[PDB]
Amino acid sequence: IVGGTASVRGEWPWQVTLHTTSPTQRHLCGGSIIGNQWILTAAHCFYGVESPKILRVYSGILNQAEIAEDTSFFGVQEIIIHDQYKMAESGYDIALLKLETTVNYADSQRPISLPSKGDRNVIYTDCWVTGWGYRKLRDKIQNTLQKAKIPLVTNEECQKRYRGHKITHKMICAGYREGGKDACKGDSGGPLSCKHNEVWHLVGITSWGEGCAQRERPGVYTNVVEYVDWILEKTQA
Ligand SMILES: *[C@](=O)([C]([C][C][C][N]C([N])=[N])[N]C(=O)[C]N1C(=O)C([N])=[C]N=C1C1=[C][C]=[C]C([C])=[C]1)C1=N[C]=[C]S1
Repeated sequence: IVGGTASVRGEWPWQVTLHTTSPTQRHLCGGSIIGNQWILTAAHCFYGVESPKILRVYSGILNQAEIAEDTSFFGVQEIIIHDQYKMAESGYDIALLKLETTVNYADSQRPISLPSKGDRNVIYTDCWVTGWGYRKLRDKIQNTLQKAKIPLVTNEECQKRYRGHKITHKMICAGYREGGKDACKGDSGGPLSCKHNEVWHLVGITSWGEGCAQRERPGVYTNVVEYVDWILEKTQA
């Protein structure tokens, strides 16, 4: 996260850090708890991943330092990538992780509500992007979960900032015309929490962007609401 600040412990209980154990354990991507056994994240986060066996999901984490060999974690039983996904920049950057065991909800870990179709007209004025990603280009995973408030921008406005790309309605962007605050390498799969009516909503999933926090280069996110039907279909046994 660029231009952000340290999060308060438990402030974003749906945020999880997804690790890979190969070759050695390290943070790979962010993710959001949306069910007792489901993590919603980015599909482009599994590039080079042949098996869910090397994945580990940690919930209720603030500092990566809390993660040691003796720290409990959730195994991943199955990785579900949207069948239309090809690459982050083309859209459909959405994936579901089915955990091997269920998450016991607590103040440190609980699920975030998915947006409803009857909310595409809602004016989210209080949105935040969170993660352990870079604070800039060519950096490294940060220890303390970072947070940054960032305004959503219209699709028409985002398209202007990304000529050469096709910003569809299944994407949503956010950022400052002047840059300064934004997601970065490592925040991928992270949630884009929007506070609307004393209630948090998973509006987007950190997907891509040109560089990090550059001026006139909004972060691009998966427009979650466009996938509630997909999410329902894939999570029902
Ligand atoms: C991510 O967290 C990053 C976050 C980048 C978001 N940046 C801004 N300014 N909002 N995601 C990517 O690197 C995804 N990505 C791109 O954004 C671009 N421009 C080109 N390629 C990719 C990409 C696609 C598939 C696989 C990879 C490794 C990169 C991370 N996601 C994985 C590691 S860090």
